[PDB]
Amino acid sequence: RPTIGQQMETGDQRFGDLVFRQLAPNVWQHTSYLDMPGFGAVASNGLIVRDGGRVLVVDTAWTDDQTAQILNWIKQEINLPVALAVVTHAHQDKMGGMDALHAAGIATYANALSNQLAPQEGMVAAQHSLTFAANGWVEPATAPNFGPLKVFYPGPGHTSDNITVGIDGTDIAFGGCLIKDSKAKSLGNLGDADTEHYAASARAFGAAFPKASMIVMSHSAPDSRAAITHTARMADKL
Ligand SMILES: [Cl-]
Repeated sequence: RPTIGQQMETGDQRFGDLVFRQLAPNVWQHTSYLDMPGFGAVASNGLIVRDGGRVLVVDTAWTDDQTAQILNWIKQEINLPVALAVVTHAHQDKMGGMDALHAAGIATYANALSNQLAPQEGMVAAQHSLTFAANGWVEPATAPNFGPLKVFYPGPGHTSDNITVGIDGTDIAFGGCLIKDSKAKSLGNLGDADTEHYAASARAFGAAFPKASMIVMSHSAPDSRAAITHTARMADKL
């Protein structure tokens, strides 16, 4: 029962300290929890995607141990190797578990800028850097064999390095901490945010994946495209 993050609902599978929810035949959401100190549990979500005989991960859990539990769940439930992981910015809820991925021999990718900020944010950098074009699309040579993951840098928003990921062959796109749900009362932690550019960045994410109907985000259950539009409206007020 987290203080922040979606509550458990029908069909959620508890596995150790984590929760897994199937979103599509080949896509699952992973959820892990961190107690912030007298405030209670904060849930954070990422994705697991099956692509033929391999698995792709978006975001770590908060900690190495939680991330190792995600790999255990994949081993038990899917029993295919993880080819790579993409982390969406250099903060604990998205990159806290890097060491567990590396110990497992999984290739890790992040925005070059995330890797550059990682030491200052108390994170371990990914082993490979993604770079982006002037319109935000990933340079394909930096994202080799990404299968259905379509990586897009929408512009500075929640952080300057935040990236997003569409799942090709599905109607799902992942906004990470940039996007908050359609009924959110705030944009969350704006401590590292670009308030000037936030609204345009949120709308750019919506425009990059214009037919994604299921929007997955770090701290709420998957939502409609109203998550994008509501996030942008909140950001318009900054
Ligand atoms: Cl944050």
